[PDB]
Amino acid sequence: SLPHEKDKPVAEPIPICSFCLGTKEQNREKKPEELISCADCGNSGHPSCLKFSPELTVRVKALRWQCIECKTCSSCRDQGKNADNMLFCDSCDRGFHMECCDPPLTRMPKGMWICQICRPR
Amino acid sequence: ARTKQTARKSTGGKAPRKQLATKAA
Ligand SMILES: [Zn+2]
Ligand SMILES: [Zn+2]
Ligand SMILES: [Zn+2]
Ligand SMILES: [Zn+2]
Repeated sequence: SLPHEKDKPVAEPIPICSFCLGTKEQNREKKPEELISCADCGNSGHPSCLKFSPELTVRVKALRWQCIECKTCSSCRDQGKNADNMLFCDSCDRGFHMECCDPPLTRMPKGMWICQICRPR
Repeated sequence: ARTKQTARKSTGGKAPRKQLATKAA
């Protein structure tokens, strides 16, 4: 839904979970579960292996999602030095630097955090 | 809130890359 998300093509997905080595036919419970695939690198994971909530699972499938290592800030479009401190939205899993949010954040939020895209919807 | 760091820790880390490639083949 963001301009660069609609614009940028997506990598060929690798049909194996990077965490359990399972497939869409077998997760860690040996049950079927569709994979989520990174649009940048193509690596995949089961939502259960990613420890996603049901909301994250249903929302990221429709978005140009990036894995933990590919994730770039949705404002400044960079990974940055403090990439470890990039926040992940608890609704859409997009990443934001604290300084790149609106309003900018100086202290790490407690509890659930919803990004500026998801708060009005 | 979650960060790239907490997310990394939460998953427990990737399986070995070589083992992933053996399965893909
Ligand atoms: Zn898995
Ligand atoms: Zn990736
Ligand atoms: Zn940023
Ligand atoms: Zn969001």
